[PDB]
Amino acid sequence: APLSLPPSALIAGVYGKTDGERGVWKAPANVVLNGVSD
Amino acid sequence: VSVRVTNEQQAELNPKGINVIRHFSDRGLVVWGSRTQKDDDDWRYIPVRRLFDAAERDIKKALQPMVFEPNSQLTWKRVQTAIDNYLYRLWQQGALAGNKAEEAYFVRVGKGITMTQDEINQGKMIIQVGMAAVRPAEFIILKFTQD
Amino acid sequence: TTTYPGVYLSEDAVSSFSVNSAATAVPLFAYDSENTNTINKPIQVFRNWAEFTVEYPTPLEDAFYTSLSLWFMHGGGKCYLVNEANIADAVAQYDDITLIVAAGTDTTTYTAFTTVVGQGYRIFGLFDGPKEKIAGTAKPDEVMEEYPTSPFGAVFYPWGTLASGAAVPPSAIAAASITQTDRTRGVWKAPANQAVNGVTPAFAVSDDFQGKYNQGKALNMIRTFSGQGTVVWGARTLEDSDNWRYIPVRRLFNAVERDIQKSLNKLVFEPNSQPTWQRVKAAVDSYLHSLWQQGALAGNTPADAWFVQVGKDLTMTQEEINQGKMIIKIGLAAVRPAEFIILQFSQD
Amino acid sequence: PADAWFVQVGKDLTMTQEEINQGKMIIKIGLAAVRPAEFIILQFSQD
Amino acid sequence: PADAWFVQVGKDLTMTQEEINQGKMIIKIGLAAVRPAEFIILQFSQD
Repeated sequence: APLSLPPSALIAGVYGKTDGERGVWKAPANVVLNGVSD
Repeated sequence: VSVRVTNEQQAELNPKGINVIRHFSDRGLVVWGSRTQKDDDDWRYIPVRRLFDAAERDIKKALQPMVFEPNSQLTWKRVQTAIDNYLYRLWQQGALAGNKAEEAYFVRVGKGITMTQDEINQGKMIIQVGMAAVRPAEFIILKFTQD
Repeated sequence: TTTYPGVYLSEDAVSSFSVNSAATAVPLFAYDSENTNTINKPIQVFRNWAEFTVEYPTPLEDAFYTSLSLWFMHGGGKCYLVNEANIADAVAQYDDITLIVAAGTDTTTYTAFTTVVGQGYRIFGLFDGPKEKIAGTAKPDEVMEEYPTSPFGAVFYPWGTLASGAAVPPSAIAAASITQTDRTRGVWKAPANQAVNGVTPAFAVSDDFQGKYNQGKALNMIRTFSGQGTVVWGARTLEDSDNWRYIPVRRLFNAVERDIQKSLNKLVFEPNSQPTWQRVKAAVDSYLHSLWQQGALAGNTPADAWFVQVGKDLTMTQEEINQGKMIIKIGLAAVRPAEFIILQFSQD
Repeated sequence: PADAWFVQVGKDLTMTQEEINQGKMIIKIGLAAVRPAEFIILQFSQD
Repeated sequence: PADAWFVQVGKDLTMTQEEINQGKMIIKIGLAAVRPAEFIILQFSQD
């Protein structure tokens, strides 16, 4: 059985890509979650 | 191949870009399609991705011997030239899609341009360089006319 | 970050963007729920003639079997087949539907057609006509209140008969004329004089019975001439207003926005600043300029043919920028068919 | 024989910069063929 | 090289008359040296 997970962990890592290339002043929305089932 | 693919589901799989091994009668098996995953017009093609990936790794390996030299002006013109003579050799062998003008590179390293005074004190250099790669030619369209 | 000494490198942040053209023809058909010689599966997906024959090995006489056999025989492509209770679901999912034709269904089809118009899915259906033989003695209007008045659709009366087999509903005949049109020369030209093959109309209508059914609504008869035969005739939608007539001028605006709306989904949540406004303005008009040389929309000095504007105080002032909105407006003048050709002689 | 046909391919006469980025390579050639002399009429005069 | 350094010595730009009577001879020179290029960042683009 697949276990659930509160998404506050892996959503911190997606703030680490947006400030890399685009900077702080870009809202992270169109970024794609990297590795999940559903 | 394990499963035989046909042209009517090639139309579906060529977007959401994934490639395909095809079978032909006269020449046998052949690879087909050269598209990467994410589909903005920045990098949709394998060679345009792999051209920028190889041009960076050769200049980054040779700037590593000069990484603590002073930030004066005679260092700037010696770096800007050794990058200029690298893209020009690569231009005249048919890899940068520019016309018979020079417009394939604008490498500049000056102090008035591309920098200013206050990031010299937290020792930096800025290399603004840019190319114009070549795209593969697929979807050849004829459009015959009468006149 | 700049933690340790060494050689760092960055790349570009954002690149260019542009719109991709179209598909222009993906129809879903009208199955019948009470039908027996068929599968109980509501939604079928057919891609070409090959799997249609292995699914249906025997030639039948039903209205849907005579409709898909007329679609594929004039070219055709990826077409769907849904029952008449699930149009409102199938359009909202498959994201490429253009035509809703009626294969001999009227009563429950007109409700499901105007449903998906109510959410604004930007679709264009097309309907059937009355069954047989308007006598023409009187009554020009009472055959026309059973049809939902909207700028989407036509009726295509005369009920071609398909002299090989049984009858064909005229939605299939009209849908075959669009297929060999957009493949040949664009979508802005009307499915109007391109001939169909293998279908003869059951009736011979007139020259003047077209005349009293050309105003108000848009009977759009199917009439056979000498030389060219069994051709369609007349491209008119249901209203008579000077903005929305002429079926090709509807499908031009219907397909010039389903490619912009498909492309701008990867540009939301982008910073509403000055380098954005000069990039969308420089990306839209580079698509219209490719569409002006092809003869789709008419006008010299191509600043006169269209206009695009986006800014800070011409539109979307400071307070609605703080709410996040980014509003634009573009306007363009399309072409219209030369339905009437009058010519004057003189002496000079 | 520049009048009999024409061939053209380029960067701004056809296939501008944005549709080069989509990969397309479009050309156009046009030529005028021959036609049979199905009807032969001939005129006599006096000069 | 007037921008690289400066040297100045005088009677009223520096060391006015009363501190000349005490014997002092004050000067000031200022110059801008070089600094190492400790961090090298490089940016690619398309133009």
